[PDB]
Amino acid sequence: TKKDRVNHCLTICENIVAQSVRNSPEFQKLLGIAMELFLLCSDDAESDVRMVADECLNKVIKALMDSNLPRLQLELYKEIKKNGAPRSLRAALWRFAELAHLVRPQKCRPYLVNLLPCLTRTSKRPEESVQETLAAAVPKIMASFGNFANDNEIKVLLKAFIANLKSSSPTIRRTAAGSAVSICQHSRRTQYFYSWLLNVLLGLLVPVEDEHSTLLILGVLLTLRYLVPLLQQVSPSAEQLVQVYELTLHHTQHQDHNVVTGALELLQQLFRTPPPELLQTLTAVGGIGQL
Repeated sequence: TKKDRVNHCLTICENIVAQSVRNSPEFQKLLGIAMELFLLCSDDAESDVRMVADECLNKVIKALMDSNLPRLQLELYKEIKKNGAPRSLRAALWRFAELAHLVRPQKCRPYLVNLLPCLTRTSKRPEESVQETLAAAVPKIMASFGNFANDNEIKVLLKAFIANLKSSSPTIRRTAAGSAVSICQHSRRTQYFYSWLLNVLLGLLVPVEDEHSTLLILGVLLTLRYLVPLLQQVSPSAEQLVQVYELTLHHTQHQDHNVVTGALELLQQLFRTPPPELLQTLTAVGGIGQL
């Protein structure tokens, strides 16, 4: 049935694209069935089945990217809504992000509301392949839906991703850092959330003397490194920035070389693109003694 499954999907692959009418009521139902079959066929034991299902997954999308994009977005999201197999979810997730920017502004608010639980729920998935897909899907989705989000809604997503900063897996620990920074970058109040994220990240480590998990230290230090370039112009203050610089200097003396190299990377990111308030402090003869 291996050849049957490939041929059957390939049969519906060419059938749906080579069809004169693209708005008949039967076409909408048939497109949904054809869509979900490809996602289902995207997670099969035979590898060649998978490179055929996904190849026709976007071949149908490219052909119908103009006539029936709203229907394709609904079908792609319906797969993400049902948290399923890692290969099928990440197959729908990485395509929904690509077509996210083609949604008209009148439909960007309902999608964001429905997609907020999906982004939080998918962050809990421990697979290192799902996290990699979500690491790329969040910047694309936020860049198209971020401005339609309430101030508390951004806080919900940030708190969900911050909880993954202490994970053992670097892929989970790096996806959380990238997504958290990118969520703030594409929000309405970019400067407000930059300061809001900065104190939250600092509050996770600013009790310097007390013990902190090495996993948490690596997660926060990476998040600051992703946030430093975007701080180059309420808003983050020179007191917050100098606190980050002091946090970096302390952690270069850690025992774990991963922490040492993690903080050292942040230190060079600070010096490559220094925020103007911190740069004035670091260059003044009395720089931090005044503060």
